[PDB]
Formats: sequence, C-alpha cells, structure tokens
Amino acid sequence: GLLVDDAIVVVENVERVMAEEGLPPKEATRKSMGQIQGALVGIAMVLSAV
Amino acid sequence: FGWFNRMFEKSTHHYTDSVGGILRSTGRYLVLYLIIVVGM
Amino acid sequence: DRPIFAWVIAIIIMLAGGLAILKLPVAQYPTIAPPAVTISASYPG
Amino acid sequence: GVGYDWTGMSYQERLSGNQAPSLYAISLIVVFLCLAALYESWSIPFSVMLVVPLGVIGALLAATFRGLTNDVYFQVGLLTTIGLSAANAILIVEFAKDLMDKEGKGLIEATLDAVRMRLRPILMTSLAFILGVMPLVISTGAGSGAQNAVGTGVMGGMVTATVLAIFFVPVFFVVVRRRFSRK
Repeated sequence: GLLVDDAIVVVENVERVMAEEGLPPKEATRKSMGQIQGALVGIAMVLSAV
Repeated sequence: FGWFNRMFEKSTHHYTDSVGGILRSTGRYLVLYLIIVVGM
Repeated sequence: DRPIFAWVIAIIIMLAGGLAILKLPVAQYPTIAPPAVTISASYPG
Repeated sequence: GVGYDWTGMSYQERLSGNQAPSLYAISLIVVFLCLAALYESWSIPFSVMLVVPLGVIGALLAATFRGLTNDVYFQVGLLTTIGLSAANAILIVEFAKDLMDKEGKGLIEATLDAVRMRLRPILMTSLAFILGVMPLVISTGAGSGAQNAVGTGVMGGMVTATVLAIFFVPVFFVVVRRRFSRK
C-alpha cells in the first residue's frame, strides 16, 4: 500500500490544480508540492517513528 | 456523462456543510471520542 | 533559521545518547592487554 | 534443596509483554517529535497524534468479530494503519494550516476549504488500499493462515480509519478543538 499512496497525492494534485486553477503546464505541478513539502518529509519521518 | 455527479452531490452539504454542522456543535464528540477510546 | 526544528534535533541527540548510556553497567577499563592464551598441564609427583 | 528453574518457553525476556510497552513508547516519543518538523507548535502533534484510535477501533473489531487474535501480523498490521492513517490526517492538517498562516486566515471557513479539495486522495487512497488487502482477508483458506491474519487486521482497522477519520471525531477537531478553544 503506502508507496502507491504517497505517490497518489502528487499525481492527483496536478489533475486537481488543472481543474481548479486552470493553468495546464509543468508550473501546475511545481506549486502542488508547495503544499506537500513537509507532507512528504515529515510524514515519512513519523512513519519511521512507529 | 455523469458518474462524477454522485460524489459531487455528496461533497457539498452531505459532507462540506455536514462538517460545518459538527464544528457548529463539537460538544457531543468530547465524550464520543472517549467512548471510542475507552471502548477500544 | 526557525527554532522548533532545532529544538527537536536536540531531542534526537538527547534520546540517542540517553539510550547509549544504558550500557550500564559500564566497565572501568578499555582492554589494553596483548592477548594471553595459556596452556597448562599437571603431572603429579 | 529442591530449587526451581525455567528453560525454553521461559523466554528468556521476550514475548509481547515487556516488548510492547517499550515498542509503542519510542513509537510515541518520535511520532510526537517529527510531527513538529516543518510543523512547530504543540497543536499539530495532537492534530494527528490522536487520530490513532480511529484506526485501532476497527482493527480489534475485525479481530474480535472474526475469531482472529493479537499476533505479530496484527501487531505490524496495527502499525501500518496508524501512520498510513496519519498520512491522511497530517495531510489535511497540512492543507488546513497552509490555508491559514501561509495563506489568508480560516478559523472555520478555510478548514472547510481545505477539506473541500482532497477527498479524492483520502478516499481513493483508501479504496485502492482496501481492495489491495482483499486478496489477503480471504481468497485463500488454504494458501496461508498468515495473509488472513495480516489482512483482516489492516482493512478492518482501515475502514474505521477512513470513515471516522474523513469527518467524525479527531479530524477537524484536530485543527479546531486541538489548537484553540484555549490558546
């Protein structure tokens, strides 16, 4: 599971921002991970915590 | 056609304003959480 | 440089050394001796 | 002069007891800790830390209402559905506190906006998960008694970690009830 689910967010977030923001290119991906910066590193650091 | 239509109706009110319904309340879940925690 | 991150790094270095002090009971020395393997036989009388 | 002693099953020093209280202990001192990395305050490590019983509740429900019992596969099965459940809570708490602070306010009226655009992941993440653990829960009553023990403890603990963690108790009360009302 886990591995599919940590990747599902960044794949979806681009499909999410194109439907919302309207902007289609690479710059749409760019800003998605702006809200998933610690939601990748920190979550992994507390995944390992258990 | 409209398969996206089902959860879109579930999103607004049936989820969004439903959450705005229990944030309007809060009180009941101070003990319901404890019912879940001490129940487990 | 913000504080909350560093003040957690200290806790890692706190708990890592706090678990390493659990080498109790820690012996005085450090083995200095060049290894001594001894053979012994007894022929009575 | 009859003095007792213990041997093989007499452990020695192992089991689940004297293992679990030091297992979850440092699985709590660090769970709280790195939940402050890029997160900071004493708020957020309750905005996630306390979403754990939403996972457990269904895991024992799956164990008790089936006949299965607390083994190693249920032990680690309880452990996966706890950080995986976090990866949804800490994910919406991210969306929430990034809608505040870094963005422009939202005591109640941006917590909704945060939880208005990600129910795709939080549900399809779970949907692909539930069904991925479905060949484990049964499918084989001969191939393994291990896949059943590993799988039932997951999805049972997952369904409640999905439905009760999508709208019910801890969630939202995580950024509202567990941040303010006091400070």
